[PDB]
Amino acid sequence: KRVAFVTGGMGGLGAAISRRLHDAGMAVAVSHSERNDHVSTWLMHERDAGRDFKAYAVDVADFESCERCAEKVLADFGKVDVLINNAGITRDATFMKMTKGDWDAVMRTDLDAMFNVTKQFIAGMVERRFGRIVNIGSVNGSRGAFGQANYASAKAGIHGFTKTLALETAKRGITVNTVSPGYLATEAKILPQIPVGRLGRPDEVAALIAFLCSDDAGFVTGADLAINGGMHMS
Amino acid sequence: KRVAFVTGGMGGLGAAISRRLHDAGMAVAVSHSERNDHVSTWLMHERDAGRDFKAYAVDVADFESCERCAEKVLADFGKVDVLINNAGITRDATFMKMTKGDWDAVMRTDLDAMFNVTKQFIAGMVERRFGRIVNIGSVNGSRGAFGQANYASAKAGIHGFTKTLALETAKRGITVNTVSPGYLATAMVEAVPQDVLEAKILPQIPVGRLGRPDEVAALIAFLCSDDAGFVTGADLAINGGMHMS
Amino acid sequence: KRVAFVTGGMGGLGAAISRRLHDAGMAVAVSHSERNDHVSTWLMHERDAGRDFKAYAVDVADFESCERCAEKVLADFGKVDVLINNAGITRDATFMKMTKGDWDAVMRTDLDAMFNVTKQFIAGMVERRFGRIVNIGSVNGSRGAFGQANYASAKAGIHGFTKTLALETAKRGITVNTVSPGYLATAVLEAKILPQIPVGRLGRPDEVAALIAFLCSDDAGFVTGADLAINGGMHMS
Amino acid sequence: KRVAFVTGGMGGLGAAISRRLHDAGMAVAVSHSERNDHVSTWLMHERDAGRDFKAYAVDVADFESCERCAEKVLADFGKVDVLINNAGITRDATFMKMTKGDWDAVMRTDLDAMFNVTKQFIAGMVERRFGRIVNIGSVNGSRGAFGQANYASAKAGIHGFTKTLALETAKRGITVNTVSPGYLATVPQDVLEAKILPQIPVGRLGRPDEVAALIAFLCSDDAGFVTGADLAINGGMHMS
Ligand SMILES: NC(=O)c1ccc[n+]([C@@H]2O[C@H](COP(=O)([O-])OP(=O)(O)OC[C@H]3O[C@@H](n4cnc5c(N)ncnc54)[C@H](OP(=O)(O)O)[C@@H]3O)[C@@H](O)[C@H]2O)c1
Ligand SMILES: NC(=O)c1ccc[n+]([C@@H]2O[C@H](COP(=O)([O-])OP(=O)(O)OC[C@H]3O[C@@H](n4cnc5c(N)ncnc54)[C@H](OP(=O)(O)O)[C@@H]3O)[C@@H](O)[C@H]2O)c1
Ligand SMILES: NC(=O)c1ccc[n+]([C@@H]2O[C@H](COP(=O)([O-])OP(=O)(O)OC[C@H]3O[C@@H](n4cnc5c(N)ncnc54)[C@H](OP(=O)(O)O)[C@@H]3O)[C@@H](O)[C@H]2O)c1
Ligand SMILES: NC(=O)c1ccc[n+]([C@@H]2O[C@H](COP(=O)([O-])OP(=O)(O)OC[C@H]3O[C@@H](n4cnc5c(N)ncnc54)[C@H](OP(=O)(O)O)[C@@H]3O)[C@@H](O)[C@H]2O)c1
Repeated sequence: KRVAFVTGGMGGLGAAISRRLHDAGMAVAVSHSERNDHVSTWLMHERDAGRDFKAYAVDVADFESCERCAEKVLADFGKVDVLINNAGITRDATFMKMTKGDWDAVMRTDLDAMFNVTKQFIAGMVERRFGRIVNIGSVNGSRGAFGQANYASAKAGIHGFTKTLALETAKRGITVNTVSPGYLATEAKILPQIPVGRLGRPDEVAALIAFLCSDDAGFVTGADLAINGGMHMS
Repeated sequence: KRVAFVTGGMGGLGAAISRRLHDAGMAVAVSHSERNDHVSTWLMHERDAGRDFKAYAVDVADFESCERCAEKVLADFGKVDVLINNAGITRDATFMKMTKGDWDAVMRTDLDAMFNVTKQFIAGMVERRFGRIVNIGSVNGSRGAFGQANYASAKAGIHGFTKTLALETAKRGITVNTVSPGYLATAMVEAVPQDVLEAKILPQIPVGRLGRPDEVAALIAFLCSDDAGFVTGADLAINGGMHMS
Repeated sequence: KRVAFVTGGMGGLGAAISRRLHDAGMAVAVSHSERNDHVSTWLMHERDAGRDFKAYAVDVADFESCERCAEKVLADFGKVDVLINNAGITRDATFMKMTKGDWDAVMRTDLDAMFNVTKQFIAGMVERRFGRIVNIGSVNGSRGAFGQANYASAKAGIHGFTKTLALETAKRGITVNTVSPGYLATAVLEAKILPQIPVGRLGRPDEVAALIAFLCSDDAGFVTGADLAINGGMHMS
Repeated sequence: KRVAFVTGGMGGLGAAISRRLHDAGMAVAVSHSERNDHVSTWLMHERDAGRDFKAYAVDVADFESCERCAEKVLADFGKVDVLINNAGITRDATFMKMTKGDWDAVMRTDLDAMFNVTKQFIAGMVERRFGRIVNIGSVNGSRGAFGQANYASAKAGIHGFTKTLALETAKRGITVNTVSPGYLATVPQDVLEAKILPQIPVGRLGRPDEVAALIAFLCSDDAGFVTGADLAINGGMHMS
């Protein structure tokens, strides 16, 4: 049985990913933040809907926290085959008004997490000669993003990580890809810039991610998969 | 019942696409070239494997041939919901040695087909407010390739077409995407000398193997599904790590 | 003394390119279309402003025409070191309404020119181990554009050509690059075009020509196979 | 008289940039690292070569250091029109062997610098309605970079910053661009010959002065319509 770990797995996109991977037959572990005030509630509602998840506290901005979390996940599941680096935040401000704290918080959570989280699971994937690592970027890592110098930098940086790790793991049965969603239903200045004329559904993005985590996607690696309603093309 | 039309549907990649779309529950029409000498045999083997396809002659480089083909497809199936522009050829030569015929043949088959084929089915998709158009590009459109000034140009041009048509159709429930494969296990690869396969082709591919047509077909089947309506104007790279950007 | 040949050298962008290359010290030849009705007027006014150009008729959509043109250029200048594939047209229509003639006209002029024109000058560049080939694309090849299924495809295809020819010529001292301008002040802008341009103005042909002059210089030999975007921020990726 | 500030202005690429901008007629200030032990000698040699530079200590990974540096630069020159974010380092390791220290050192120097340095100069450029901000990326922010998960992430992140700042400043006569050099003649010969040069179509390393010449064009009055762009100068090593 394939094991998936989804950071931010109780958030808007993360919950959709977790449900799709569970329905594809994977055993699914989710992370939750230290500040999360609804861990037991979320698990109960998912169980009522027919899905048993296990949850693990983590601060993806903190390497030692990721170590403690990974120890628990691996103790319970024995391995992680599929890693979704989905946790993320924004701290929007014009560059002129942006604080060092705004910058750092986004950098540490959205980009350092690539190192902090993936370091804990990569050795096992390499040892077993199988893995799927999916890093959640953003259309605003590609298009210019007003008021988001920190978020755009972190999200663009994610794809540099994806490409390096893809090259390093390509002969070990692992793929590493970036999925860059557009704006999700999770907005009178946004909708006009989306050609399909609607926000994206988290379940749609989750469906693409489930394909990438499947046995049919072993030839997709180092790629950036854009699912943005046409908002950005290049 | 969703209807798909796959150009080059009996070729290496096209056959894999046709099978995947059929297995997803679509009614599948395939094109074949006018001089294809094995059409009945191909249909019989697919029937033996449990899949009934209907096959239609076309020259995708010729607008009138595409018109005649589409007339017959629509007479049998009533509509086309899913169009896979997959037919394609190469005519490799260094630019110094490339002929006018080499250039025109690749441009007309590989790029003009975007116009010649898609024009025959776009109106119905627009009126029904649903469609999936998938154009097969190439990793060599993205990175360029020695000996392929014609082919890389045509394959790069395909994505310009994809982006424009995506913009024009986005409010009609249609998506238009480019799929750009790396080297695949088909006949083009199988005609390569073994030493060239080993020393020149495989070292280009980080995952260390050619891609299977069925893998590319699986990605295309996702794009043609009801879960991919938010993917449009994209270029989806499935190349084993051969190219990243 | 480097020789440049600029197709569409008398048009909006082409004239600015020709002036910049001349001012960089090159001997400049320009093409003109077969029915251009102001060739001698243009040449005289450029001479009045201090620049002696020579002009040559061509149809870049026709291989034979390009043969004849290159024959005349090479007879007068001896060689061509720098080739600017700048001639281009649009034939806008929604895809639903676009005709085969709309498609073919843009494809043959804008994309086939890569073959028809460059085939006539590539051998000399390879023989001399020096060359600069600059192909004019468009921001609309990068982002796609309503009504331009033909033009966006042709302009996107140009960069596929650039990358391949760059690979084939890189060990022979030749560079091949695409320059993709945004909307230019050439011959409703406040409501339709300008709001899409972050810098809030159209581009000047001379600005694009200045970038091209850099790419054609001895300082740009490490730029090849690139697509240089000069679009006022209209498209980023 | 246009004023330029070049971080890492005494390094391999940075010195070539500083010379080109000086020769274009700009007044040029360069940064140096805090423990750079050859500031006086470097300045003297440039002076003997006919170029008067002013040098300033900074740690681009530290916001307060950037503040002190910028205040002294602005006191001496009155303004900065042209900012070259060129300081940078590598800490190469395979991902399996890479430490948090390797990652943080590259992130803070190569990516946080975009914030730490540019924050000190942006207000003046906005007020004067002129600016050129050029951020030095890398071909390895575009192509896959084996053994450089940290450096590739930092360099790719730079272009996200470029594009945002380009959008926010475009109406104020400021351009912001990424320049992404390939491998430069600034490593064992066996690695150069087996791993690097075969992947560069032109078959040679780039010269720092070549990259500096492109940067000089981008900082000129002819480049005001180039913004939010990534300008690749890599010998053909990466195309897309
Ligand atoms: N929403 C969109 O339109 C959109 C578009 C493109 C990309 N994205 C990306 O999609 C991802 C998911 O975001 P979302 O839209 O689902 O927003 P969301 O509902 O706010 O979810 C963000 C998730 O991040 C987790 N998280 C944040 N900081 C964390 C930390 N330090 N340690 C551990 N977990 C942390 C949260 O955990 P808890 O729930 O446990 O507190 C939460 O589940 C993000 O990477 C975002 O950048 C979103
Ligand atoms: N193979 C790879 O490594 C690779 C990699 C990237 C992209 N691609 C693309 O994948 C697509 C399919 O190629 P393939 O590898 O499957 O090669 P293939 O086996 O040679 O198939 C090419 C197909 O094109 C059809 N065709 C060619 N010219 C035609 C014309 N004028 N009118 C109608 N049909 C025509 C052929 O039809 P008949 O069989 O009926 O004669 C054939 O089915 C092409 O677009 C190719 O560029 C291939
Ligand atoms: N203007 C913009 O906003 C813009 C933006 C991006 C890209 N571009 C590109 O810039 C280039 C120059 O166009 P422009 O803006 O300067 O427009 P333009 O003034 O209309 O110039 C087009 C040029 O193409 C030449 N030409 C057209 N068809 C030809 C043919 N079959 N054979 C030979 N010459 C032919 C014309 O020659 P004659 O003058 O001799 O008749 C003319 O000089 C084009 O490639 C265009 O796509 C323009
Ligand atoms: N060399 C290449 O092949 C190549 C290719 C692509 C991109 N690049 C980029 O080009 C830029 C310049 O590097 P280079 O090739 O010239 O290498 P270099 O000779 O090692 O110079 C790096 C520069 O960074 C400065 N620096 C490092 N950490 C600093 C800090 N914390 N605070 C202040 N200054 C600091 C150094 O200052 P001091 O000299 O004062 O100590 C030095 O001038 C870097 O961004 C690099 O990533 C280089």
